[PDB]
Amino acid sequence: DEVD
Amino acid sequence: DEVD
Amino acid sequence: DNSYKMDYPEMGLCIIINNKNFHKSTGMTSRSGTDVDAANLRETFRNLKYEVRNKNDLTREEIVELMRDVSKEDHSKRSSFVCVLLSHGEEGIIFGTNGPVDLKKITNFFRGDRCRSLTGKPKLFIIQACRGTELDCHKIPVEADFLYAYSTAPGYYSWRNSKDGSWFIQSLCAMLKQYADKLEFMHILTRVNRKVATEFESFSFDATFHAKKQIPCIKSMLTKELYFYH
Amino acid sequence: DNSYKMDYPEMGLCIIINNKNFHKSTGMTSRSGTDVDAANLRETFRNLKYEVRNKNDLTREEIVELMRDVSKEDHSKRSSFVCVLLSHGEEGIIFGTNGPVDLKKITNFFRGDRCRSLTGKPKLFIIQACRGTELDHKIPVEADFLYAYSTAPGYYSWRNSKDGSWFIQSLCAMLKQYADKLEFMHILTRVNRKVATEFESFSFDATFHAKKQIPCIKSMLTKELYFYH
Repeated sequence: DEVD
Repeated sequence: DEVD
Repeated sequence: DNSYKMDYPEMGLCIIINNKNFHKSTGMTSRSGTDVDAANLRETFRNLKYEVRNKNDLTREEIVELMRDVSKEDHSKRSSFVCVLLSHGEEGIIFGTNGPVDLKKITNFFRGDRCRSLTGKPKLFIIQACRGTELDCHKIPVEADFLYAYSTAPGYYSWRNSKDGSWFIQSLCAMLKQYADKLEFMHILTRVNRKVATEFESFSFDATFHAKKQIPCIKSMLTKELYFYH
Repeated sequence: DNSYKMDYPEMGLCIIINNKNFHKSTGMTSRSGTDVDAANLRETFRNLKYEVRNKNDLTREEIVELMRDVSKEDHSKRSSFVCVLLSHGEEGIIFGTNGPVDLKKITNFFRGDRCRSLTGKPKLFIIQACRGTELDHKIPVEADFLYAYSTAPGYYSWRNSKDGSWFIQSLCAMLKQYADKLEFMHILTRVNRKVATEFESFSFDATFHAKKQIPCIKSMLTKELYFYH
């Protein structure tokens, strides 16, 4: 999971 | 007619 | 399954904040026609079986306290919550009689983690106020289950007729009366969008403000369909 | 009457801007998983009979030129317009590979007074991008736009490097299941619930761990939208  |  | 449970013993509260008269030092004009809106909303939501509370001419401090207090009530037997704001505004801001309050501060009281008796229930904020000066011419997120029914697009003025009430509230009440027993809420609000967009155009002796149009803005973080009947 | 006319000869364009790799000088990270999103969207909208155009790694200048050019096409025989933006972002902003562009600049090309062959037709902007850094013409020119945001105003948006973004994967799944059955707002509402209930972040960093997301539908549509007819 990564943030944009 | 008036604006808020 | 796909629809909010709306058959709790009570439909819920409908808080209407009707700001007409502003402290002279703010330099904000009185909002002629807003009482027409407030009365229309009271009747409209009464017929939907909401427990309506009308408040008039509240300071920014009174708005925050009222919303804090309402958020601390036990809403366990209530299906939903509705707050209607009628005032001056700008983007993200609604005016108390003596100055502004952030919309975020008001809505934050009702977050899923801050008002547990409304967690999972629809929280509706209906806002008749300007959003600028442009003219047209847990395991659930804390922000889930909010719906913002804005009178106008982001960045734009919102129009209020001194005789008839605001274009948006006029239209909203008319569509709720006609369709609340048969259409899902997003579809009702879409009808409100079309009514405002097609049936109203400003008339002004001032060329800057004349022949202008308006489109309301539905901002939905709801997770289910919302029907006022059951 | 109450529903957009969707039986023009063509459904319309679906422009997908897939920004994965960013110029080193911007300091923006590569968006692993975005190709999965782009492929999912291409197939999903293909099955809805949209004319899909996929564009990858566009600079801010290229994004503006592409949007301008598309807005100057003759859309007379098209029912609608769809643009999907997959990139880094902040509130009101989407990133080209070399810097930001205002969402307003992009959408303005399609205003009712500026793209007359789309006047009265639904214009859909679907945006997978951060909106900040929080965790958990007798019609108006702004009428007939719909913004399907991946996340609430002010918030980060989550993308899984293996699976694609929570929002796009959910959106495509709901369109596949329900586009022949439900009105678009109800499809997007199912997307809201899917993202809200089925996803939670996992991170070794306590700041970013166990976080949730709710998408945000912003509708200025004036009619109901069904992909079928």
